[PDB]
Amino acid sequence: YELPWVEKYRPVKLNEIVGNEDTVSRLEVFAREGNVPNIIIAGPPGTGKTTSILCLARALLGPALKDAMLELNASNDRGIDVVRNKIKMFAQQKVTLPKGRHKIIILDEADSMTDGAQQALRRTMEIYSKTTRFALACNASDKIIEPIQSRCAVLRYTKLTDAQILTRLMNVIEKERVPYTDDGLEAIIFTAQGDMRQALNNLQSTFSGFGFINSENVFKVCDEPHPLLVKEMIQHCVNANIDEAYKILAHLWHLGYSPEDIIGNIFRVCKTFQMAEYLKLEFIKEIGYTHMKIAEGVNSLLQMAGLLARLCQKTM
Amino acid sequence: LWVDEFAPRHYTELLSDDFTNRCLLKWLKLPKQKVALLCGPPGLGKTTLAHVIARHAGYSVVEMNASDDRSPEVFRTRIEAATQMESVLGAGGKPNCLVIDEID
Amino acid sequence: MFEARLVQGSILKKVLEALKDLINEACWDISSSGVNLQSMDSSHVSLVQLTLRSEGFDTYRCDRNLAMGVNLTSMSKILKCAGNEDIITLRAEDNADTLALVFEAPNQEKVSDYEMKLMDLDVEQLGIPEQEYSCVVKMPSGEFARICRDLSHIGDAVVISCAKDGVKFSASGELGNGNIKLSQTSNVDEEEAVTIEMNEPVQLTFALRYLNFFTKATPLSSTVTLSMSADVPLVVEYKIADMGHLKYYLAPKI
Amino acid sequence: MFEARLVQGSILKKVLEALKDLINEACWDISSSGVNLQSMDSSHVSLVQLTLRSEGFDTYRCDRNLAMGVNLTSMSKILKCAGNEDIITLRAEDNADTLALVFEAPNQEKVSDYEMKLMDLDVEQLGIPEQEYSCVVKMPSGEFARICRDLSHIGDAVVISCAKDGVKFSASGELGNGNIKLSQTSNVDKEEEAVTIEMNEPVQLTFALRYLNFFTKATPLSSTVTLSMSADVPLVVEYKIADMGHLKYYLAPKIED
Amino acid sequence: MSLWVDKYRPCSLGRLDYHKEQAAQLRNLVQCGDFPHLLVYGPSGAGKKTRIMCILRELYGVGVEKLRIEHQTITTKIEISTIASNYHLEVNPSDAGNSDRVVIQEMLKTVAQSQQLETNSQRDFKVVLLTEVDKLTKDAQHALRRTMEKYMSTCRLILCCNSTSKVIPPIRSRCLAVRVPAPSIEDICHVLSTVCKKEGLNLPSQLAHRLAEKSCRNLRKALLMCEACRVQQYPFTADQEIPETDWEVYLRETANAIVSQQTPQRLLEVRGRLYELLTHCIPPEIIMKGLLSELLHNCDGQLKGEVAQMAAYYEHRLQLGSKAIYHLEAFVAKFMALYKKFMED
Amino acid sequence: VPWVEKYRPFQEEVVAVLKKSLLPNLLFYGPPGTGKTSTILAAARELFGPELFRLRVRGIQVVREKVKNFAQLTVSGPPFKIVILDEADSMTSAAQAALRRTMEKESKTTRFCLICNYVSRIIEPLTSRCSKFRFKPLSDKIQQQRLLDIAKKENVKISDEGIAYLVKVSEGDLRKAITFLQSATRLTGGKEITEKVITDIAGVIPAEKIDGVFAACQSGSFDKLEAVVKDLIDEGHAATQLVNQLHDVVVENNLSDKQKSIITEKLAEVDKCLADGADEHLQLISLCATVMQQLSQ
Amino acid sequence: NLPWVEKYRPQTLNDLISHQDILSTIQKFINEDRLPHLLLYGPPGTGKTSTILACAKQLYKDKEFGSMVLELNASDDIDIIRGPILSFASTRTIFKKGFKLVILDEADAMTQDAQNALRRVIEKFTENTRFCLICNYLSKIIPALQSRCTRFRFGPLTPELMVPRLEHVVEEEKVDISEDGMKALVTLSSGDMRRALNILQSTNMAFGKVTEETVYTCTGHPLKSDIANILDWMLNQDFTTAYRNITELKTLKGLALHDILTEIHLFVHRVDFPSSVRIHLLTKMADIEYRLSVGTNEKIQLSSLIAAFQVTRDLIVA
Ligand SMILES: Nc1ncnc2c1ncn2[C@@H]1O[C@H](COP(=O)(O)OP(=O)(O)OP(=O)(O)O)[C@@H](O)[C@H]1O
Ligand SMILES: Nc1ncnc2c1ncn2[C@@H]1O[C@H](COP(=O)(O)OP(=O)(O)OP(=O)(O)O)[C@@H](O)[C@H]1O
Ligand SMILES: Nc1ncnc2c1ncn2[C@@H]1O[C@H](COP(=O)(O)OP(=O)(O)OP(=O)(O)O)[C@@H](O)[C@H]1O
Ligand SMILES: Nc1ncnc2c1ncn2[C@@H]1O[C@H](COP(=O)(O)OP(=O)(O)O)[C@@H](O)[C@H]1O
Repeated sequence: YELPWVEKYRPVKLNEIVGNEDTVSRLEVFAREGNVPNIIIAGPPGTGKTTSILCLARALLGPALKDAMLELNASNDRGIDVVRNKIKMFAQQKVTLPKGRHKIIILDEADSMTDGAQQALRRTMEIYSKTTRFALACNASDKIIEPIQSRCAVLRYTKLTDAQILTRLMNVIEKERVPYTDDGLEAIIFTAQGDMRQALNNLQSTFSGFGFINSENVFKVCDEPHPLLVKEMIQHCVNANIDEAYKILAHLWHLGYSPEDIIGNIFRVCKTFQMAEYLKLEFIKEIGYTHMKIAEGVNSLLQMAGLLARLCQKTM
Repeated sequence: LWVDEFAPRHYTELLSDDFTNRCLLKWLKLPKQKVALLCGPPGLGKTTLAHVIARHAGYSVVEMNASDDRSPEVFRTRIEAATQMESVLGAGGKPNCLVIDEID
Repeated sequence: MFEARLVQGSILKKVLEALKDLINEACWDISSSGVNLQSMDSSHVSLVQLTLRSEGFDTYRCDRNLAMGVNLTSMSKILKCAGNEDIITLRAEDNADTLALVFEAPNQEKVSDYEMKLMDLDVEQLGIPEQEYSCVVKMPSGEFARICRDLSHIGDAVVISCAKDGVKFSASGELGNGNIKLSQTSNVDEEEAVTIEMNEPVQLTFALRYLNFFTKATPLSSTVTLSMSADVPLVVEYKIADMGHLKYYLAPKI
Repeated sequence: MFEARLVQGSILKKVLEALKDLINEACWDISSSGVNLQSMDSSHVSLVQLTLRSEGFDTYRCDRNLAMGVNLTSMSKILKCAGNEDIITLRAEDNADTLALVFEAPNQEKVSDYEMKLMDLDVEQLGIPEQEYSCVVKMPSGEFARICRDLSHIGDAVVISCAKDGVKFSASGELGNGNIKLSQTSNVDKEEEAVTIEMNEPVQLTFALRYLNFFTKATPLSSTVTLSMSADVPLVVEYKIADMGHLKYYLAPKIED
Repeated sequence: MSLWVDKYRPCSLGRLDYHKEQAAQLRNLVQCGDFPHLLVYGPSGAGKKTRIMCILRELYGVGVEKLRIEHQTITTKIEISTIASNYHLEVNPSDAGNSDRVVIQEMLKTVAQSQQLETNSQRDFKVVLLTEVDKLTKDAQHALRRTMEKYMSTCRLILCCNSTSKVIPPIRSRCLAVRVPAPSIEDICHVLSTVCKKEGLNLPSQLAHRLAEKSCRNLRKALLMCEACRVQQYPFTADQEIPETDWEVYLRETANAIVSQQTPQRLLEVRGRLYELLTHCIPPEIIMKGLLSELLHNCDGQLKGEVAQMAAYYEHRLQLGSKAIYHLEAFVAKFMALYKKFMED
Repeated sequence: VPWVEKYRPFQEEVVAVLKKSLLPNLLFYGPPGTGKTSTILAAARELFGPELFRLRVRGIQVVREKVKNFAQLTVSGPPFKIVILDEADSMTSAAQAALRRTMEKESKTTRFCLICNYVSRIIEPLTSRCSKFRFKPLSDKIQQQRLLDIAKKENVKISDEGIAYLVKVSEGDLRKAITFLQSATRLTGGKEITEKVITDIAGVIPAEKIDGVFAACQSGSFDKLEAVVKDLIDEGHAATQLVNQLHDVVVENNLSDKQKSIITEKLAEVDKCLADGADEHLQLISLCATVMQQLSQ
Repeated sequence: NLPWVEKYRPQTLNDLISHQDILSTIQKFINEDRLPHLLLYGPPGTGKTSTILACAKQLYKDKEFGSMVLELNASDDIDIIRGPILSFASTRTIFKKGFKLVILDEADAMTQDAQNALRRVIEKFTENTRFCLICNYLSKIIPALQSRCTRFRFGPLTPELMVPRLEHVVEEEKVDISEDGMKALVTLSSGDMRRALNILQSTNMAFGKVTEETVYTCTGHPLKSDIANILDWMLNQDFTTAYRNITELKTLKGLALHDILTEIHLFVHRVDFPSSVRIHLLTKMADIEYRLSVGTNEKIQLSSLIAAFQVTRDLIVA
């Protein structure tokens, strides 16, 4: 048994996080200076939020991490009776730390916490600021109520760009001696959708299945409506060619892809397609309306054909 | 820290041009209003005005939160003690000032 | 480093049961002279005064004075793990993040070691003065608890009036009113004999919830002491065998 | 028509109380040799094996192999009507539509007859083996129950470490830390309060205290409890009925952090 | 006790000034047994609540007018006020927000369980008058139909709404549809004249017709404007300056501002006016209706069809969405684009 | 007592196929008075016997709990007891999915005979997991005969053409014509039932109003459209009813196929907008504007 | 008796069809001890649950299966993750070594918070427990959860491989099936074995025999002939006569405008319309289906479908 590459190459220092440079440098500044304030960590999944918070806490606390840090996940109980009984009791606890160190409470995935739990969190954070600090983490920052963001230095994480994912993929490939081709790298990056965890998982899955990393193997392992088929269908919609676009769509339907998957890939490809920007925005709005219909439950081949027709008539 | 180091020690450490701390001591002496309340922007010393007025006029202070369990029943006794008993101390320090926080 | 041995740890269990409901959180003044505890709530309504002289312990050592922030609920939950006959030993340090308290069965092949986490809490307390109390009623603790419970079935406040004949307890409320008169014996039969000494009569009104909290020290001693005056808060005192004393002070209602 | 007579009716009530919390419904594999029960926990972590030998019953007769399933909560509620001194008789007709429970007063003229509607369970059997364990601890059941209850205040998991001198139960949690060292009893004329340990190797394992608290519900059945455990095998908590059979609990150890 | 709009509300079905045929049918319905569940609907100011009170008056006793306030709490907790009597309960469960299901269930449960206390001398049920049923949610309406069919024998429901479009078909099936049309112009003139006579006044027919037309066949508006123009000038004149609400005037001036100039500056000014209308708590659909009604007065015949179709389209999108200003503002922008192109060409 | 249950009594072949099971889940749909519940209850009495009874059915949590307590229970000893769940058509999509889950994990020992008004079923129980059986409604003549018999034994004074109109406004089912007859005889005191009272009970718009709407649309002046739609809204007529009657008129007269097509597209989208909660007045004004554009060609 | 879906539910791994790539990959993972967390997704009734159950049954014997494979369904009840799943994943085995297995059927039905909690649980105990998530929509699984597992897409079952299983069913059971009946059964199945077997149940039970007319009448699906007639009336007959014909056919056969519209959409691409006509028809039919989904009157929506075709009549002819 070997650790998965998502955990095998998990960063253990803030220096080896390829995420947002400004926030990473800010976290390193907090680790060096010492007097870190309460911080909120929002961003897309798989960008390094939890890794950054745990690395920061580890660097700050050293050996005192085991008894000075309280890490709570989505799998833990974090109700109103925890922010008031567990969080408060840990905050009141006496830990001897160096001069600029504090007890770090990591409410990881705090967006899952209710409004009442965070209201209980509010001045439990405020009072014990002399002795303990709170490091939140979430995907959506609007899920954290106003006072917590008011009393926290809201750090923002953003999707890893294509180049960052490519550099980390090169590092992992070199350290694992994995055969590859540039087309396979582009396929892995496309299927990653800006998540380093997803990129690593896809690369490891393709290595496990087929060893070699090329686009064919990547899309065999990471099965989704092929970006080339979806791209040429979008191109047919730009040329107002309903028949060819429906040929592609019906081929995708016969392959068994759900309309949700098809429309997701349609949006992904159309987002970075070669169009006049006004026409691209028109296509995005039409795809959004069709996706709203699909999510509402009206998910049939006729809906996708109607989307294709509306895209075709957007160009007249 | 720095902020609590320079908390208002006496009535003379309050800042001028302030209509809050200059107009509540009129009502707080012993014209028949019962309860108090807060409004306006935060950070204006609404938490420290009561404490420093109690310090200057010779009154004591109490504080409460939603950080502890505010069940409806315990919400009674957490305030009754603050309200209807005197002080087990010298007769000078008997008066008390009460605060309820984070109701919204 | 501080270390203290207690043969009768049931005393400590009873003390913590008496304290954990009146005060949830406390500071535990450890000194070479013994062990002291004094806490007043933020409401400043009631003060408890727990004293444990070092001469009452089996063994005692306190190199330097140290104050421990103790969660009384946590300490009570830990002391639940000790039997009434377990020899209880305390142990700490000056920089102690944790308090080491050891429960030993009387050579009954069972030894319990507990490391209790301490608070970051170091509030200083003032020394309550000593007043010539108008009336000092020494009555059985069980009788005091029974009276407090009965009158708490009636109203939230108790009116207590003391005279040379005896002390009178009464309560009133939206349900009704009730009276209990407790006059004194002629030194008859001794922990069950009510004894009163009084300078001038005094009447005071006290909340019954705090008296009910105070009565939880009933297992500590078979007798209780009530001392009161015109404007001096009632002091309820329990003698901890020969260990020390646990005094409750309660201010009168307006 | 299966029928079993039981003068000591308190045993069945104690068994159902010991089973109602860990197991929600169980299949009573009632046969001629006796009554046998096996059931996984709903979370597939703990396993319980109940054996009631027919020789232990006062009058036992089972024509064929009966595998009726019962609601342990409903059976416990019905048995709550039976006094500790009542004689309990279980009856099942040739078609196990209903299990009939008859409670008879010890010396009075009161007779209680109860019928409980059963249910269908598609439960498969389990291959628990006979194994000798690297460490076996025999201690009073009350002491084990008290230790589990005490350590449930400290933390949710208990570390059972065994040595020649004694068995050590260590728990760590939010309010602090705690370990109970239980040295082997030296010499007591009664084994009912004796802590006897026979190991072949020191063993350290971690067990969820929720399941141990569930197990300790069987303490009224047996004064002494036997804890059998070796490296990388489940803890086996065994309660001996009064020669009638046994009640064995199997708990999977926690994964070490 | 003084307002003309309330001083002359008829007490019984026999003294209704219009829809007399329906009043006779309603008295026939209450006269027989097994009084059903009623779904009274019609535009505001048609008389639905008046007819419901009269129905109660021949159903229960005169003590139905002895109305007393009540308050109750619900378990979700949300406190809701009600209006009840010795025989009926009147509640608007809509104001409880999305917790209208639990409040409607609790209210009908409680009234049905409380009617059993020897309260059968007059009728064998308690009427639970629901007001603004159309404002309920779908789940609330399903709970309502369930409770209706479950306690039919002990409590009766009367549902009052302005439009049955938002009432689910299952509720319409269990109830008896009592359509109360808005009074005609002639009926409004007649009731206004009768009110003036009973007030010791004299009302010219021209002023009565003007009030009826300005009220848009809302009778409470007609009575309010009649009394207002009376206190403005005791001797009525056929060309009297009849007043009207300032939100209607503001809507008309907003439409005039939309017409007068078609530029983004005027768009932002109109958006400010739309805030003014919205925050004063007038419904967005009322804003759209009045805006279209005044905009059509300032449109050529070749433009009115497109303007009306845009108004309907954007009110539909407003119903779908959550921010009324977005769709009101988009409608105003589209109308100015159309009007600017038309007047330009 | 309502005349619905007072008189509640073709599809015995489904009872035969149900008895020939020595069994799938069932889906009975049709107009409400078509005896689906009676059919399943008769099949129950025939398949188990009088001494064995079944389960007949708050949300979905209590439904799942009840079905669990009922199906996970030993039978007398035939193998498969059923659960009914009448009025399934009103169940929400989440409730229907939870019910589909409840049908599984219990399919080993129980069956479900869902009773519904047709297309409201989500794709999971409707397709697979159910055996559909449609209950056709009684034909018009038989329905008129039954209404005549009800009117006779209830001394209701209604004419034969009144009965025909009652069936017309409640086309496709009893239990709506019967309720309308009962409400009409209650409103009129039984003395006389005319066309107007049935029209008002059924919520139907008078044909004179529809003719006036078409006349205003043909007039070509938007002021007349505004007046007629304002009057129709003031009268309190539901916009959905106006859409239905307008569609019935348009689809059958001698308008051009293009005019019919445009008006029917508009009617369909107006119906969708009204289903979404759009304003009746604005929808009707827009619909009449389209109709006027088509007629004034 | 017991339904054939349960009766003919596969037990051995060789029963599964058309998933030889997925089966071979999963079995290779089993053999080489590299079994990852699995996410099986696809249309209903394509054998994902049967596949994972067969793999688990070859992994663990019958007596070890009940203590090493925890099977739960997300539709049954966040408490699942923190209770049974957390307890099972955090503990070791009873009477075996190696990893345990959690099969979470209908994983798409979890809330996003529950899926985050499940992600944390899967991350913590990945060495001792492997999770198999079974869902219909991969899009319902949050990207954080589906980045912990390898995804296998179970596609629809092709007729050329679906037919033999139904042939085994019709050989073992006393069913008389025609060639057109088999073709119609496959077509109405559309890659769903559960649907195919349920249709076979209903048809062979109500009518006794399985044939195109019988299966179509039992399922209520419109015939190809009926859809052709509807299209012919819409494209040729005038609006009133087309409306009358379609209404009579629909009320006679109990057809749903949903199914009529679904089949007419297919015919629109079958028959050779001009491009603009096809765009107009697709837009109008998608609008009609969306308006149907909300609870409108089917009379008016049917008239709108007829209208959509009547508009294109003259445009096509010219
Ligand atoms: N900047 C990065 N550089 C390298 N690896 C990264 C980076 N960001 C994410 N990863 C990969 O993703 C894994 C987890 O990322 P992250 O810190 O977001 O944890 P998480 O628990 O999955 O977060 P969350 O559930 O809050 O979205 C890391 O162990 C690593 O493999
Ligand atoms: N009039 C004043 N004179 C002196 N110091 C003041 C005065 N008003 C406020 N301060 C100081 O300003 C600081 C911030 O005030 P504080 O945090 O108490 O705000 P607040 O208005 O009470 O808060 P909130 O409205 O959010 O409850 C404190 O250090 C307080 O002593
Ligand atoms: N390859 C196959 N071979 C035989 N039967 C199959 C196959 N695939 C599916 N089935 C049938 O499907 C039915 C159950 O489907 P199953 O649960 O195995 O698949 P699924 O695609 O995971 O379903 P769902 O996701 O809807 O629960 C049974 O009747 C079984 O016989
Ligand atoms: N016959 C009548 N005579 C005078 N006013 C009437 C008559 N019928 C109805 N009204 C008026 O109708 C108004 C009530 O109608 P409606 O809007 O349906 O209910 P609400 O009472 O809730 O406003 C009352 O102001 C009342 O004056």
